[PDB]
Amino acid sequence: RTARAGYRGRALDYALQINVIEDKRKFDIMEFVLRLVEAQATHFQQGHEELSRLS
Amino acid sequence: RTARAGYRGRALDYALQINVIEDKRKFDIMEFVLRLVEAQATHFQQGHEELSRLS
Repeated sequence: RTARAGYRGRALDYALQINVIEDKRKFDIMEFVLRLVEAQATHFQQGHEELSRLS
Repeated sequence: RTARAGYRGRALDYALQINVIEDKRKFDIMEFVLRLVEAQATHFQQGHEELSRLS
């Protein structure tokens, strides 16, 4: 009665944290390629902002 | 007489190369830098072109 109740208790958490990582996994890697190329656009704009003076 | 005469011509041939060297030193070192900075600027322009559509 202890095992069956606390195993039911546990199957819900395990269902919850699995359901969380499914959503989370896409969003963080997409955010990571997004924040990466922001810094790229920002690094390349710094060398383009002075391209006119340098020419 | 022929030793003194030969010292003088050989002194003119050193004197001429010493003008040639002074411009050679100038334009290779001035050009080396001027190529580096332009090509450096260029990778940032090409970057920025994309990376602003990607932004």
